[PDB]
Amino acid sequence: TQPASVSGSPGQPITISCTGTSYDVGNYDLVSWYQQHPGNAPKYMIYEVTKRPAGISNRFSGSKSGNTASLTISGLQAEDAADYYCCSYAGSSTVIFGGGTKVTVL
Amino acid sequence: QVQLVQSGAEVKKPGASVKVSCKASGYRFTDHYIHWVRQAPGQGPEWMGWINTSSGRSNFAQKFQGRVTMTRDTSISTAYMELNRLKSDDTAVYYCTTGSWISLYYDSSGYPNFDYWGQGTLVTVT
Amino acid sequence: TVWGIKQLQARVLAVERYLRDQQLLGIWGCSGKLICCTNVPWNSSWS
Amino acid sequence: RAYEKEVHNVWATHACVPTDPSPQELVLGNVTENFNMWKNDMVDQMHEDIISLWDQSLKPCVKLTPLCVTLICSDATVKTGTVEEMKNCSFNTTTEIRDKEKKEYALFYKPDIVPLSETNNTSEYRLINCNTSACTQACPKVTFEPIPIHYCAPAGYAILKCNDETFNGTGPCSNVSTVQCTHGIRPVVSTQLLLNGSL
Amino acid sequence: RAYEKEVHNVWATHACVPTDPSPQELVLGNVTENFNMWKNDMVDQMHEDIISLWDQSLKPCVKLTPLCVTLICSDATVKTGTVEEMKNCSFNTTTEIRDKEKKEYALFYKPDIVPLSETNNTSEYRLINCNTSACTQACPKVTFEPIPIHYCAPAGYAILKCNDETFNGTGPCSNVSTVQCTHGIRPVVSTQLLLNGSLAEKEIVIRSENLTNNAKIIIVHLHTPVEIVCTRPNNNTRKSVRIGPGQTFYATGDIIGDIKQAHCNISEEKWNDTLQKVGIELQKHFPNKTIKYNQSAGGDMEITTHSFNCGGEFFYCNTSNLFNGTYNGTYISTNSSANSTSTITLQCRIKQIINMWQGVGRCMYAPPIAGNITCRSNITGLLLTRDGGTNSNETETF
Amino acid sequence: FLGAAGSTMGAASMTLTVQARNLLSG
Amino acid sequence: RPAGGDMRDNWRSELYKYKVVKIEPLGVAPTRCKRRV
Ligand SMILES: *[C@@H]1O[C@H](CO)[C@@H](O[C@@H]2O[C@H](CO)[C@@H](O[C@@H]3O[C@H](CO[C@H]4O[C@H](CO)[C@@H](O)[C@H](O)[C@@H]4O)[C@@H](O)[C@H](O[C@H]4O[C@H](CO)[C@@H](O)[C@H](O)[C@@H]4O[C@H]4O[C@H](CO)[C@@H](O)[C@H](O)[C@@H]4O[C@H]4O[C@H](CO)[C@@H](O)[C@H](O)[C@@H]4O)[C@@H]3O)[C@H](O)[C@H]2NC(C)=O)[C@H](O)[C@H]1NC(C)=O
Ligand SMILES: *[C@@H]1O[C@H](CO)[C@@H](O[C@@H]2O[C@H](CO)[C@@H](O[C@@H]3O[C@H](CO[C@H]4O[C@H](CO)[C@@H](O)[C@H](O)[C@@H]4O)[C@@H](O)[C@H](O[C@H]4O[C@H](CO)[C@@H](O)[C@H](O)[C@@H]4O)[C@@H]3O)[C@H](O)[C@H]2NC(C)=O)[C@H](O)[C@H]1NC(C)=O
Ligand SMILES: *[C@@H]1O[C@H](CO)[C@@H](O[C@@H]2O[C@H](CO)[C@@H](O[C@@H]3O[C@H](CO)[C@@H](O)[C@H](O[C@H]4O[C@H](CO)[C@@H](O)[C@H](O)[C@@H]4O)[C@@H]3O)[C@H](O)[C@H]2NC(C)=O)[C@H](O)[C@H]1NC(C)=O
Ligand SMILES: *[C@@H]1O[C@H](CO)[C@@H](O[C@@H]2O[C@H](CO)[C@@H](O[C@@H]3O[C@H](CO)[C@@H](O)[C@H](O)[C@H]3NC(C)=O)[C@H](O)[C@H]2NC(C)=O)[C@H](O)[C@H]1NC(C)=O
Ligand SMILES: *[C@@H]1O[C@H](CO)[C@@H](O[C@@H]2O[C@H](CO)[C@@H](O[C@@H]3O[C@H](CO)[C@@H](O)[C@H](O)[C@@H]3O)[C@H](O)[C@H]2NC(C)=O)[C@H](O)[C@H]1NC(C)=O
Ligand SMILES: *[C@@H]1O[C@H](CO)[C@@H](O[C@@H]2O[C@H](CO)[C@@H](O[C@@H]3O[C@H](CO)[C@@H](O)[C@H](O)[C@@H]3O)[C@H](O)[C@H]2NC(C)=O)[C@H](O)[C@H]1NC(C)=O
Ligand SMILES: *[C@@H]1O[C@H](CO)[C@@H](O[C@@H]2O[C@H](CO)[C@@H](O[C@@H]3O[C@H](CO)[C@@H](O)[C@H](O)[C@@H]3O)[C@H](O)[C@H]2NC(C)=O)[C@H](O)[C@H]1NC(C)=O
Ligand SMILES: *[C@@H]1O[C@H](CO)[C@@H](O[C@@H]2O[C@H](CO)[C@@H](O[C@@H]3O[C@H](CO)[C@@H](O)[C@H](O)[C@@H]3O)[C@H](O)[C@H]2NC(C)=O)[C@H](O)[C@H]1NC(C)=O
Ligand SMILES: *[C@@H]1O[C@H](CO)[C@@H](O[C@@H]2O[C@H](CO)[C@@H](O[C@@H]3O[C@H](CO)[C@@H](O)[C@H](O)[C@@H]3O)[C@H](O)[C@H]2NC(C)=O)[C@H](O)[C@H]1NC(C)=O
Ligand SMILES: *[C@@H]1O[C@H](CO)[C@@H](O[C@@H]2O[C@H](CO)[C@@H](O)[C@H](O)[C@H]2NC(C)=O)[C@H](O)[C@H]1NC(C)=O
Ligand SMILES: *[C@@H]1O[C@H](CO)[C@@H](O[C@@H]2O[C@H](CO)[C@@H](O)[C@H](O)[C@H]2NC(C)=O)[C@H](O)[C@H]1NC(C)=O
Ligand SMILES: *[C@@H]1O[C@H](CO)[C@@H](O[C@@H]2O[C@H](CO)[C@@H](O)[C@H](O)[C@H]2NC(C)=O)[C@H](O)[C@H]1NC(C)=O
Ligand SMILES: *[C@@H]1O[C@H](CO)[C@@H](O[C@@H]2O[C@H](CO)[C@@H](O)[C@H](O)[C@H]2NC(C)=O)[C@H](O)[C@H]1NC(C)=O
Ligand SMILES: *[C@@H]1O[C@H](CO)[C@@H](O[C@@H]2O[C@H](CO)[C@@H](O)[C@H](O)[C@H]2NC(C)=O)[C@H](O)[C@H]1NC(C)=O
Ligand SMILES: *[C@@H]1O[C@H](CO)[C@@H](O[C@@H]2O[C@H](CO)[C@@H](O)[C@H](O)[C@H]2NC(C)=O)[C@H](O)[C@H]1NC(C)=O
Ligand SMILES: *[C@@H]1O[C@H](CO)[C@@H](O)[C@H](O)[C@H]1NC(C)=O
Ligand SMILES: *[C@@H]1O[C@H](CO)[C@@H](O)[C@H](O)[C@H]1NC(C)=O
Repeated sequence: TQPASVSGSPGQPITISCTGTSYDVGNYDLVSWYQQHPGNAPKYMIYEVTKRPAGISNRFSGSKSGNTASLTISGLQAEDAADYYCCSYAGSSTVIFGGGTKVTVL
Repeated sequence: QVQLVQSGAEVKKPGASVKVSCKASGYRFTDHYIHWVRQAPGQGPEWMGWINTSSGRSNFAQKFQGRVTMTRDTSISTAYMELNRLKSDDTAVYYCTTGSWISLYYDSSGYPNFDYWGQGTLVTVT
Repeated sequence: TVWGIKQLQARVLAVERYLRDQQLLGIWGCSGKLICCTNVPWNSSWS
Repeated sequence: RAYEKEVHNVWATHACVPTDPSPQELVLGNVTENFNMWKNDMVDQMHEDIISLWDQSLKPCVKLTPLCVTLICSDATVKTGTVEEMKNCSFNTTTEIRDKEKKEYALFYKPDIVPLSETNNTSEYRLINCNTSACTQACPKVTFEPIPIHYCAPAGYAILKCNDETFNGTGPCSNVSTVQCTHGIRPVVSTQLLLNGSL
Repeated sequence: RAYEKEVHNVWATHACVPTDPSPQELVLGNVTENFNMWKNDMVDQMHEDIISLWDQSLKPCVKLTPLCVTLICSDATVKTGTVEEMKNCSFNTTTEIRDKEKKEYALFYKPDIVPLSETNNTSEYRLINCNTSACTQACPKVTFEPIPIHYCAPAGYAILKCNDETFNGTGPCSNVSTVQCTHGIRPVVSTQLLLNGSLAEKEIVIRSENLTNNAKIIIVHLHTPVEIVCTRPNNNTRKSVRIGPGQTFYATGDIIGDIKQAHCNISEEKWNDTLQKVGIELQKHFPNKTIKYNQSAGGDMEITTHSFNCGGEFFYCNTSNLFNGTYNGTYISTNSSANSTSTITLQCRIKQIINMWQGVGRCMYAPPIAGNITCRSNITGLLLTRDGGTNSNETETF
Repeated sequence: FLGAAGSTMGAASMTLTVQARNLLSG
Repeated sequence: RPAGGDMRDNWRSELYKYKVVKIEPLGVAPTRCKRRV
């Protein structure tokens, strides 16, 4: 439930979308974003629907509209070429993942 | 600093069973839930379930029912995963994750706040 | 006992409906006769 | 009429007030009135009355809770005359003594019984009601003859009826007469056909 | 107003006469009249009507006579504390067919079940009410929302009410007004606290029949409400069990997620200020005696714990640490110096079987409710007693 | 209703009839 | 096609004539008639 790839020049902003159901996305704001470089463990990026953890730069921000959510990457660099994932509470103590997006920094 | 030492690489035949340790470090282990994430090669994350470190209460994904068990003890601050009757697809990288803080008055076990990650381990099925 | 309940309700309703306008005629003082002279002028808005 | 011979008619018509004299056939004249027989209140009232009298007459009769047991049945009409519809069945009744169970047989109709589920197409059978609600048998003194019923308004109210011989059912009637009590309508239980109604 | 698709409120308020016009403003003037609300007849009529409504509402619902059988029970929670009240049990139900008995399972609360007689610490269990009387479950269409009720006198009678703001329940009222019907009082079932009640107008009122006799019950009417939250957090599931011909039984089937403690939350600062002003109003009735707020005397769970309902489930809350501390001096707590967000949290337990009105009414098995329950309320008054000990020459206890 | 309950008997001679007007209303 | 199921549809066939009304025996009119006083 996630677009496969995205591209963008360094410096310009992009968005990564995820769309689910009402049960997992529509009911709750408990949606998180993570990144993962190849050959690396997944990395802690966004925890709330908008809130950034300490140590995370202003490169990223969270947003939600209705049945979907999006990670807006404000500006770009080559280090943002890692894979990105969205994750959500899906009701009944179940936790699901969106699937992934490869960022191709130009 | 908090860090989760996962166990070493497991290489074994189909139909066997795998126990994986996860030794927590840097915090009082009773405070936070423990989740685990699978990752098939060339593939994203895969959630199995979670365990309450305070009481051993655990929950699962629906396709991981019965095959998986979780245990823990806060006496040495570690948690043990156990997958039974492995298949060919079970070759994956396995991740120990610290969940949200454990409260007494609200069910926060389903919170997808995987704050810190273990180093990962490899389970390979020959 | 259903029909007895209905008969009781009917008799109570008849007693109330008879007593209501008799009470109104007793208020207006012209009770005991069918035609009342009132000593109240007919307003032109009604006319 | 003389209903003291059998006061156990199911519509309890003995308790009603006897209409001794002739009715009030007072036609008004020079009177037009709008009527609506789909918005009439009286039909819902008398439907509720029929339901209430059914429950009231059925209440003191005998219940069939011990009957809902396992039935072992067989074809009683193998010599069928293209009717059949008749199953022999056997069961275990409870006698007067609690500890004494007694083997018993009875005949039934095929729509009344259902082959019991989880069987190997065997003789296991049950009643239709047993997974829905209990039933009570009718008392044998109860007579289901449709005795006619007159409805009367309370004193101080009035009943107006349409005298028009070709009434649509709604709209104005040129010919309207008042009456104290309705004529002898019959509470006949039927569907898809009207039986012995007012012509 | 209470006219909708649902008519099965337990208080049957739909059948009442609708109050069409405005409430009467019928002030009399030049009228003095003596009042005695401890001798009022209307409260006994209210209690009898509530009991009769309860009986007539619980009358046509499903009975639990066949369910009272031997229960084989074991542990349900994986924990060893806090929420350990869950137990698992199994039994033999009767199906639609009389001769077909079916093994069945259900979850229960520990206060509901009792270990069987002469047990060797075994799994043998039964219900609490099986050696007392029968019981009936509530119908699931029944809604327990306290719809307000206006009492009205018949024509030819009249209702006189006081308007004096300091009228403590006895004595003549200088300001007396008549009215056709009473205002919207609510039939809120609670003990040890008043919920959603009518607020005091300007002053905290203390009403007691004698004030020196400790047998009398002190009614405390608070001027300002204290807002209270209560919830059962854990996700409960409702299952169904067929019992007998054409009637069903409902029970707790499973719990989803990590089980958390059912509790209540009270703003601690406002509660302490309210208790402080109550201590002022009580120490002006008892001069030169410091009062103490202490827990209630020991006894039954239904008596010691504060009991109420919100939703169809029933709550019993501990409230020992709620009534804590001594008030002396004159306004010693000084409200607060900072913007404190301290909230006292009360642990609470849940019963299914209740013998409400001390067995004068009837047993009820409250059916469980899926999801979670949250409920908000106003505390408007307190029910207190004077624990008049011998050593209370200066330190009084309530 | 009862609009002159505290007045003299002379004053109630204007009000008394409406008291009777509430003796059967509802 | 034949139809049925609601029994009041039977009963509406028999109560189509009748209608219930309330008598209100008080009337207001002017006559230019003064009461004797
Ligand atoms: C009835 O009343 C009772 C009693 O009042 C209520 O029960 C209370 O409910 C509270 C709900 O908020 C709950 O508070 C939580 O406490 C947790 C532990 O508290 C202790 O630590 C904090 C911080 O050190 C202290 O301030 C506090 O005094 C205690 O010492 C907190 O951890 C919780 O906050 C976190 O969770 C919420 C919800 O997700 C987040 O929104 C919030 O931002 C916090 O999230 C941080 O931490 C989590 C967990 O690690 C991370 O996933 C997240 O990313 C955040 O990470 C921080 O740190 C990283 C480090 O890298 C950094 O990058 C990032 O920027 C952040 O800084 C929460 O505050 C009470 O414990 C609970 N019990 C009691 C006894 O009070 C009950 O709810 C009431 N019920 C009703 C129905 O009214
Ligand atoms: C003191 O007074 C307060 C104020 O009324 C009472 O608090 C109310 O308590 C009742 C019962 O506990 C609450 O009613 C329930 O509310 C649930 C949540 O409602 C919110 O969400 C829905 C859905 O979005 C909205 O439509 C609604 O307007 C609210 O925004 C509902 O989910 C419940 O409905 C379920 O139950 C009923 C009855 O069981 C069924 O008919 C429904 O189909 C559905 O299954 C229910 O309506 C009410 O919300 C509370 N109000 C407030 C303001 O908190 C206290 O109970 C009272 N004190 C005491 C002791 O009774
Ligand atoms: C529906 O099924 C029921 C169940 O079988 C059935 O009831 C049976 O009816 C028959 C006769 O109608 C009964 O048979 C008789 O039983 C008595 C006592 O058991 C016997 O004494 C009879 O004669 C026997 O003995 C004689 C002397 O020794 C012999 O000469 C003779 O050959 C017999 O052996 C006779 O058999 C039977 O008992 C009942 N059974 C039950 C359980 O009620 C019922 O008839 C069926 N209905 C229809 C319409 O078929
Ligand atoms: C518990 O106490 C609360 C205050 O201590 C009450 O909250 C107040 O209730 C009033 C009436 O319900 C509200 O007044 C209404 O406000 C709305 C919106 O401002 C107006 O449209 C209405 O006209 C107005 N009605 C009236 C009669 O005033 C208050 O706004 C509201 N809040 C405050 C801060 O005063 C709770 O009602 C009370 N009960 C419960 C069950 O919580
Ligand atoms: C508390 O427990 C209830 C009962 O299980 C939970 O409701 C359930 O929520 C799940 C979502 O996690 C629902 O599954 C979804 O169902 C729809 C339609 O059936 C399907 O299209 C989806 O793919 C998904 O499978 C489930 O139906 C629903 N059950 C009921 C009875 O509502 C509830 O989520 C729990 N509360 C919390 C906070 O998790
Ligand atoms: C409380 O105790 C009862 C009694 O054991 C538990 O019910 C049991 O639940 C398990 C699974 O939840 C059932 O196992 C299943 O059995 C079916 C065949 O019946 C099989 O096809 C499945 O693969 C699975 O093995 C078990 O049969 C069932 N037993 C009974 C008597 O109902 C119940 O789960 C307990 N509650 C909790 C919360 O643990
Ligand atoms: C029906 O069965 C219940 C369950 O046994 C009976 O309740 C029990 O009554 C006895 C006698 O009062 C209670 O014993 C008391 O225990 C306390 C300590 O908890 C002790 O201080 C007292 O001196 C006394 O020994 C017992 O706790 C109580 N059990 C429960 C679960 O409430 C009840 O009396 C029976 N009723 C009839 C009519 O047979
Ligand atoms: C309200 O409370 C006060 C005190 O709490 C009650 O006054 C008490 O009344 C009783 C009975 O009249 C008195 O008991 C008697 O005392 C005499 C000696 O004083 C003794 O010889 C008798 O055998 C009997 O025990 C008691 O002394 C008295 N106490 C005080 C302090 O006056 C009062 O009756 C209560 N009133 C109501 C309406 O409840
Ligand atoms: C079941 O439990 C959940 C989780 O505790 C309850 O959800 C919470 O409901 C309260 C209701 O007052 C929410 O507070 C209010 O939220 C709105 C926005 O939704 C905000 O504008 C208000 O200022 C206030 O904070 C609370 O946010 C909400 N929490 C979540 C995570 O949704 C729910 O009410 C419970 N349901 C039942 C039926 O018991
Ligand atoms: C009625 O009850 C009798 C017993 O009084 C049942 O007969 C028993 O059935 C079982 C099951 O097949 C046998 O094991 C027993 O040997 C039978 N006899 C006795 C004396 O117990 C009978 O099945 C019940 N039902 C019907 C329809 O007759
Ligand atoms: C209006 O209705 C009345 C009664 O329904 C009619 O009066 C009946 O007239 C017939 C002949 O037309 C007589 O045989 C009956 O005896 C009359 N009824 C009674 C009670 O005496 C009347 O004719 C109708 N008029 C019109 C114009 O339709
Ligand atoms: C006696 O009581 C009545 C009603 O309780 C009081 O009338 C109210 O007075 C206040 C101001 O004092 C007004 O704001 C209200 O509008 C009045 N009520 C109505 C219905 O109009 C009256 O003031 C009281 N008198 C005394 C002396 O206490
Ligand atoms: C429910 O009924 C079953 C039988 O339908 C009971 O199981 C029997 O228990 C006795 C006592 O231990 C054994 O001797 C039998 O062998 C059991 N099986 C049968 C088929 O009779 C069971 O004890 C009852 N209670 C519960 C809680 O299951
Ligand atoms: C609340 O009341 C109880 C009543 O028992 C108090 O407990 C007693 O405290 C005194 C203090 O000197 C002891 O001498 C007694 O032995 C205690 N009795 C019991 C049964 O424990 C309790 O101290 C009071 N608490 C407060 C805060 O006032
Ligand atoms: C009433 O409140 C006081 C003040 O908080 C409580 O006394 C504290 O109790 C805790 C645990 O019992 C101790 O850790 C503190 O050191 C105590 N403080 C003081 C100043 O003594 C008291 O326990 C409360 N009592 C009740 C019944 O709730
Ligand atoms: C207040 O109550 C007490 C006891 O009930 C009583 O003695 C006193 O007279 C009351 N106050 C007034 C003003 O009536
Ligand atoms: C709370 O109230 C008690 C009196 O019951 C008082 O002794 C205590 O000091 C108060 N707490 C604070 C913080 O003032």
